[PDB]
Amino acid sequence: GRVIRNQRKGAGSIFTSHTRLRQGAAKLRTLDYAERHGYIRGIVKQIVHDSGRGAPLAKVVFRDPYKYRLREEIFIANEGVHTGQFIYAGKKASLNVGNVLPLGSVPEGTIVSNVEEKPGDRGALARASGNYVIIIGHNPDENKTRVRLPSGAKKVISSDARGVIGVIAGGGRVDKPLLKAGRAFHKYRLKRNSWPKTRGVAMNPVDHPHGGGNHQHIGKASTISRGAVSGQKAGLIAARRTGLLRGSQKTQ
Amino acid sequence: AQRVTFRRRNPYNTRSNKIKVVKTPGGILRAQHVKKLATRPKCGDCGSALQGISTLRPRQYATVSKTHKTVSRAYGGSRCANCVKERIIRAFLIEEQKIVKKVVKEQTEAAK
Amino acid sequence: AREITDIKQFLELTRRADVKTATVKINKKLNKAGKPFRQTKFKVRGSSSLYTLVINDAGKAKKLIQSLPPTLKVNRL
Amino acid sequence: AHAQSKREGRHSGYGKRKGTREARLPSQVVWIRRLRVLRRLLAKYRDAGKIDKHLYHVLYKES
Amino acid sequence: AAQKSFRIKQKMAKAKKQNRPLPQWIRLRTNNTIRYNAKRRNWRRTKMNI
RNA sequence: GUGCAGAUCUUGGUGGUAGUAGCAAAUAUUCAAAUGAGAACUUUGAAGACUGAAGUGGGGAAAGGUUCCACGUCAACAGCAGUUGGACGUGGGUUAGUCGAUCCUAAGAGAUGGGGAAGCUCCGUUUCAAAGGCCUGAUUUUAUGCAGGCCACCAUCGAAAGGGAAUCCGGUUAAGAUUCCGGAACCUGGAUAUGGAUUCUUCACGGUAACGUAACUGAAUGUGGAGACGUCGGCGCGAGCCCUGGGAGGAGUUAUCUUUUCUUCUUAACAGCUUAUCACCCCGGAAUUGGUUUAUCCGGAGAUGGGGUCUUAUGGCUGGAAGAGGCCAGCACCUUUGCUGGCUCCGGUGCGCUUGUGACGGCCCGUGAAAAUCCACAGGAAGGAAUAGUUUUCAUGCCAGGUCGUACUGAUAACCGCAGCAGGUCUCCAAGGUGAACAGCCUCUAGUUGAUAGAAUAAUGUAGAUAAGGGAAGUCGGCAAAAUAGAUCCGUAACUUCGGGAUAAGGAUUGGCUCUAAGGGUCGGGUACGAUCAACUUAGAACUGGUACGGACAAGGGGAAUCUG
Ligand SMILES: [Mg+2]
Ligand SMILES: [Mg+2]
Ligand SMILES: [Mg+2]
Ligand SMILES: [Mg+2]
Ligand SMILES: [Mg+2]
Ligand SMILES: [Mg+2]
Ligand SMILES: [Mg+2]
Ligand SMILES: [Mg+2]
Ligand SMILES: [Mg+2]
Ligand SMILES: [Mg+2]
Ligand SMILES: [Mg+2]
Ligand SMILES: [Mg+2]
Ligand SMILES: [Mg+2]
Ligand SMILES: [Mg+2]
Ligand SMILES: [Mg+2]
Ligand SMILES: [Mg+2]
Ligand SMILES: [Mg+2]
Ligand SMILES: [Mg+2]
Ligand SMILES: [Mg+2]
Ligand SMILES: [Mg+2]
Ligand SMILES: [Mg+2]
Ligand SMILES: [Mg+2]
Ligand SMILES: [Mg+2]
Ligand SMILES: [Mg+2]
Ligand SMILES: [Mg+2]
Ligand SMILES: [Mg+2]
Ligand SMILES: [Mg+2]
Ligand SMILES: [Mg+2]
Ligand SMILES: [Mg+2]
Ligand SMILES: [Mg+2]
Ligand SMILES: [Mg+2]
Ligand SMILES: [Mg+2]
Ligand SMILES: [Mg+2]
Ligand SMILES: [Mg+2]
Ligand SMILES: [Mg+2]
Ligand SMILES: [Mg+2]
Ligand SMILES: [Mg+2]
Ligand SMILES: [Mg+2]
Ligand SMILES: [Mg+2]
Ligand SMILES: [Mg+2]
Ligand SMILES: [Mg+2]
Ligand SMILES: [Mg+2]
Ligand SMILES: [Mg+2]
Ligand SMILES: [Mg+2]
Ligand SMILES: [Mg+2]
Ligand SMILES: [Mg+2]
Ligand SMILES: [Mg+2]
Ligand SMILES: [Mg+2]
Ligand SMILES: [Mg+2]
Ligand SMILES: [Mg+2]
Ligand SMILES: [Mg+2]
Ligand SMILES: [Mg+2]
Ligand SMILES: [Mg+2]
Ligand SMILES: [Mg+2]
Ligand SMILES: [Mg+2]
Ligand SMILES: [Mg+2]
Ligand SMILES: [Mg+2]
Ligand SMILES: [Mg+2]
Ligand SMILES: [Mg+2]
Ligand SMILES: [Mg+2]
Ligand SMILES: [Mg+2]
Ligand SMILES: [Mg+2]
Ligand SMILES: [Mg+2]
Ligand SMILES: [Mg+2]
Ligand SMILES: [Mg+2]
Ligand SMILES: [Mg+2]
Ligand SMILES: [Mg+2]
Ligand SMILES: [Mg+2]
Ligand SMILES: [Mg+2]
Ligand SMILES: [Mg+2]
Ligand SMILES: [Mg+2]
Ligand SMILES: [Mg+2]
Ligand SMILES: [Mg+2]
Ligand SMILES: [Mg+2]
Ligand SMILES: [Mg+2]
Ligand SMILES: [Mg+2]
Ligand SMILES: [Mg+2]
Ligand SMILES: [Mg+2]
Ligand SMILES: [Mg+2]
Ligand SMILES: [Mg+2]
Ligand SMILES: [Mg+2]
Ligand SMILES: [Mg+2]
Ligand SMILES: [Mg+2]
Ligand SMILES: [Mg+2]
Ligand SMILES: [Mg+2]
Ligand SMILES: [Mg+2]
Ligand SMILES: [Mg+2]
Ligand SMILES: [Mg+2]
Ligand SMILES: [Mg+2]
Repeated sequence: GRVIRNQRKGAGSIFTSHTRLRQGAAKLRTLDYAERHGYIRGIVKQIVHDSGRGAPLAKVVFRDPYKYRLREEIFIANEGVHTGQFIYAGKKASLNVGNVLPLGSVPEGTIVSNVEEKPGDRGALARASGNYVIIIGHNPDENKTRVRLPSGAKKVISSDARGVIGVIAGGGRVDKPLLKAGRAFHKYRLKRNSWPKTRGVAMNPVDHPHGGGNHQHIGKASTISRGAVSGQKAGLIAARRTGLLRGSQKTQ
Repeated sequence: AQRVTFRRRNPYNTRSNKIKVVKTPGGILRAQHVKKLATRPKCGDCGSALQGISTLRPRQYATVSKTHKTVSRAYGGSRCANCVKERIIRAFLIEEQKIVKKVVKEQTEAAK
Repeated sequence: AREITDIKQFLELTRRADVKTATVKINKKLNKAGKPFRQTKFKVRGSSSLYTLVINDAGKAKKLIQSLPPTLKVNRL
Repeated sequence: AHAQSKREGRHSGYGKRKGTREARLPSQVVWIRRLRVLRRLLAKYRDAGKIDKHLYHVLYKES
Repeated sequence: AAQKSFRIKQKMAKAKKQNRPLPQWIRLRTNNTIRYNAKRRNWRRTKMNI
C-alpha cells in the first residue's frame, strides 16, 4: 500500500512552514555581562503583529555596551507593556511587568513568560497567547527553581534561567468560534499546510490503516502502541485511557 | 472613440505599466507611460510627512539642490520640529535633574 | 526650453561663447480687444538651452534687431 | 428630438420604466443633495447673522 | 520568441540559409547523383524544435 | 539459411465496395469593367449586408521563425476552381546613452573549509574554517613597499508581469521606427574654467514661529527616510471620452419642410511663475458647549475665530510653438510635382462613462515581500582669508555613453491539438440610441463580406414554429414542451435559531399626446425680498386609440408533504 499522510510530512515538501511575512524569531537578549551582574535598559520602540502567531511581538532596542551603535531585539509582548516603556533586563532588576529577571531573583508566586530551559537559550517555555509559568519554589543550595508550566507539569530549572515578568498578550483568542471553513482556511494559510483533514476512514486501504470496508469504520482498536512502527501510528497513540473525561481535571 | 495602445512590450496592468492618455499636436490621442507617484519623506521620531522637504523618487534626490532636502533648523531634513522641541526640553530637564540627583545622594552618603 | 524678459540679460547671452546661431520670428497677433499688432520673438540657441525673448513693442524690436552682434548668425523668420 | 420630449417629461410613465426607482435615482444621492443644501443655508444665515450660533447649532443637528 | 537570445537568432539564420533549392549546376557534374535537395524544410510543415 | 495457400503470418503491391458515403454549424449575396489561353472564386467600381467597440477593430506576452515587403509566377498544395495565397522562384527588409535585457533581490537553486558514502555522489551555505578590501596616507632611489584607522558584510544563479537613472512631438518606408530625419530635452560617468556666492565676526543671511533661498566646506562612525506594498465601501477632485451654445470653413438633402444633417477648429516631453486636500505655526482662552462629514468625530494635552507656513498630485498663464499639424480657396502641368494665399476663434453642462488620485470609513485567531539603490540628519576628523583664501549640492561651458533583441502572426489559416481541425491558449485601449446596465437589439469609426457551386423542394430526418374540444387519460417518471417573468402600487400563511420564511401566496396598473405641482446654483444687502443661469426625477390632471401599451428585445411558475445532507 501507499505511504500514508502522516509519513509524507517529514520530507517537508509542501508541509514546510509559511514563513515569508514573519517578523523574525522572538528571543531574549544574549546573556552577557550586563544581564548577569547588573541590569540593562531598553525602550519598546513598537509592538507588532507577527503572521501565523497568536500574540504580538514587541521590538525592544538597547545600546551595544562594547560598541557605539543600537541593537534591536524581538520580544514576545507581555500584556500591559507599551510603546515608549523602559525595559530592564538583568540579575539585579526591579520586579515589574515587562522586565526580564533570573528565576532565582523573584519570589514564589511570581508570574513570568518566555522562560528559558537552560540559562542562555533565549527562552523556550510559555510563549503562546495567554500562557505563563508560576514559580512554585526555590532550592538555593544547587540554586534551582521549581516552576509549573502551562500544561500543568512541574519542572525544575536553573535559577540563572531568565524569564520575563507578566503573562503573554492576546489571550482569550480561542474563546471565539471560527464559525466557518474560510476563517479556518485563512488561519492555516499563514501557518502550514495541515488543513483540511480527510478522515482515514473515508479512504481506501492503500491509503490508511482505517481505509476500506463496505461501511465506514476502524475495524480494530484505534489505540496504537509506542512500539508501533511508521505507517502503523494513526489514531490514538499510546493512550493510557480513552473515552469522555468525567469529573474534574487539574492535577493535584 | 479613439482608442490607444501600450508603448512597450509589457501587455499587463502592473504598477510599472501605469498609463495616461494625451492629445498631441498631431491632433490625435496617444498613451504616455507614467512613473509611479513619489511619496513624502517621514519624521523618524513620529512619522508625519515632514514639511519643507520636496518629494521625489529616491534617486531623483541626487539630481536636486540641497535646499530641497532640508530646512534651516537643527535636525532639519530628519525630525519634525515639535519632535525637536521635545528633545530639547527633555534633554535640558534631564541634564538638570541629573545635578539634583547627584547632590542629594552626595548628602545622603554624608548623613546616614 | 527657457524664456527671457530682461533686455539687458539678453544681449549678454548673444555675446557669450558657445552661441553661434540665432533666429527671429515674426507673429501677427491681436491687442487687448479690438485691433492687431506685430510680435517678434528673439530666439538664441545656447548649448544646452534655447532662450527666447518676446518683444511686443514693434519699436523696441527694430532697435533690438540692429543691436545684434554682427558676427552672430541670424535666421530671418 | 426625443431628448427634448424627455425634458418635457414624456416617455416617463410606468410602462417606460425597467430599472427600479433606486437604480434610476439612488435615495442616497437625493439625500446627500438635500442635507448639503440645508447644511449650506444654515451656514450663510449664521454668517450674515440672520441666525445666532446657538439657534444654528440646534438646527444643525435637527437637519 | 519575438524577443530572442542571440543563440536562437543565430540558429534561425543558419536555418534560413539552408533553405534554398539545389543549385542547378551541380546537376551537370561528372557522376552527379543528387537530383534535388532532400533536406528542404518549411515553417508550416516541420517545426525545428528550437 | 533447399520447395508454402493458410499461421487475426512479415513487407510491398492491388481489388470489389464506388464515381458511392459525402464536400449541409458560424444570416449573403449581386451587377459591370479590367486582366488573362481560361474568371461563380483575381483586381477595380457599384450595390446588398455583417462584425457592432465584452469587435471580424487597434496592439502585445508565451510559442513560431521569415510566415513581413517587392517582383516573377501555378507542377504539387489551399478535400470546387484559381490568373489569387501564409504556396513556388528570386531578392529586399529589423538602426536606440533614454524601450527591454543587462543590475537587485523572492520562493528557490547551488560552488567552497568540511562531515557521510565502496563509489556515481549525499549533506551543509555561514555551517565547529587562519575565509576578504576600501579609503587615504607614507614615495619625491619609484614605483607602489609599509604606516594608521576602519568593515567582518563570507560565493554565486534565480523576475523580458516584482524593485529600477534618464525622451518627447512632427515628418519619413514597398517593408523599420519612443531606434532614422528634424527640432526640442533629460540621465550617468569623466573632465574642468569663467561668472555668482562666501570670508577681516572665516565656513551665508532672513522670519516670533511654522519655515524661506541660486549658492552657503564636513572624514571616521552612527541614525533616520525613501525603495515599500491587503481588500471593499461611499464621498471629493483631475484627465481622456460623452453631451452641447455662438462663430469661421468644407460636405450632404432641398416637389415640399428643416437659420438644417455630417465634418475641421489641435498643442508633447521638458522649463519658468503659479496652483492643494491634509498637516503645522502665531495671536487668542471656550457651558448657553461649540465646530463639523453623505458617513459622529474633534477641543484646557488649547476648540470656534483672525492671521500665516508647508507638500506640488493637479490645474492655470507663458516659454517649447506655430515655423508643426488640421481644414479651406485660388492658380500652375507629361514630369520630380510645386506656388500663392487665407482661417485654425470664444464658451456651457454632469449621481454621465472609463481611468487616476485624495481625505475618510468597514473587515480579520488573514493585519496583507525582499534586496540593490538614492538622499538626509547626528557627529566634528580635518582643511581653510586680507594682500587675499575657501568653495563645484548655484549658473554657464567641454568630452563620452559599449554588447544582444527590435520584421510579422498572436489565432474559425503564422502557437498546441498528425491539418488552413466548430477544440484549447495570459492581457491593455472601448463611440451613439433604447435600457438599471460592459445585457439583448440597431448604428459611427475600423475590418470584413472568407466557409464548393447550380437546379428542384419526394419520403425519412436535423433545427425553428402553430394547432379545434379535452387537459397527464401519455410515461418508470410531466421526460420534452408550455405556462410565469420588468417596474410601480396593494397584499402576504405554517413555522423559526427572531436573522428569516418572502418576489411567499394573491391582486391592480403600464402607450401616445397635452398640461399642473414639488425638488436647486450663483452673486451685491447698514455695523423681507431682489437678479440671473443650468438639470431628469417624483406625483397629480386632462385629451386620444378596433382595450392597445415591460407591444421586439429582455424576463422567477407556484403550493402542501416524506426521505436525506
Ligand atoms: Mg523554512
Ligand atoms: Mg491542503
Ligand atoms: Mg477530521
Ligand atoms: Mg474531516
Ligand atoms: Mg471511498
Ligand atoms: Mg494497510
Ligand atoms: Mg491494524
Ligand atoms: Mg476500514
Ligand atoms: Mg463510523
Ligand atoms: Mg510595441
Ligand atoms: Mg490591484
Ligand atoms: Mg520647496
Ligand atoms: Mg527646504
Ligand atoms: Mg552644524
Ligand atoms: Mg439608504
Ligand atoms: Mg449647495
Ligand atoms: Mg452636533
Ligand atoms: Mg509535429
Ligand atoms: Mg527532434
Ligand atoms: Mg537467403
Ligand atoms: Mg528456410
Ligand atoms: Mg501447401
Ligand atoms: Mg502466399
Ligand atoms: Mg490464404
Ligand atoms: Mg497447409
Ligand atoms: Mg497473405
Ligand atoms: Mg468524379
Ligand atoms: Mg453523392
Ligand atoms: Mg454531414
Ligand atoms: Mg463566392
Ligand atoms: Mg470582389
Ligand atoms: Mg448589425
Ligand atoms: Mg455587447
Ligand atoms: Mg503585431
Ligand atoms: Mg495548375
Ligand atoms: Mg498550404
Ligand atoms: Mg483544390
Ligand atoms: Mg488546380
Ligand atoms: Mg519566398
Ligand atoms: Mg527570401
Ligand atoms: Mg529604463
Ligand atoms: Mg550591460
Ligand atoms: Mg550542495
Ligand atoms: Mg541575477
Ligand atoms: Mg526586470
Ligand atoms: Mg519590471
Ligand atoms: Mg511617428
Ligand atoms: Mg528605411
Ligand atoms: Mg509596422
Ligand atoms: Mg534625434
Ligand atoms: Mg540640438
Ligand atoms: Mg555631470
Ligand atoms: Mg545669500
Ligand atoms: Mg539605511
Ligand atoms: Mg524603512
Ligand atoms: Mg512589491
Ligand atoms: Mg518624460
Ligand atoms: Mg485659515
Ligand atoms: Mg503671522
Ligand atoms: Mg505658497
Ligand atoms: Mg452625489
Ligand atoms: Mg494597515
Ligand atoms: Mg530624502
Ligand atoms: Mg552642477
Ligand atoms: Mg567598462
Ligand atoms: Mg513592431
Ligand atoms: Mg492570420
Ligand atoms: Mg501547427
Ligand atoms: Mg483551430
Ligand atoms: Mg463625435
Ligand atoms: Mg466546409
Ligand atoms: Mg452555407
Ligand atoms: Mg447545394
Ligand atoms: Mg419535415
Ligand atoms: Mg397564431
Ligand atoms: Mg389543443
Ligand atoms: Mg384547465
Ligand atoms: Mg389532475
Ligand atoms: Mg398506462
Ligand atoms: Mg398514469
Ligand atoms: Mg419511478
Ligand atoms: Mg407536473
Ligand atoms: Mg424540463
Ligand atoms: Mg399559448
Ligand atoms: Mg413557500
Ligand atoms: Mg394613461
Ligand atoms: Mg420649478
Ligand atoms: Mg419516502
Ligand atoms: Mg450539501
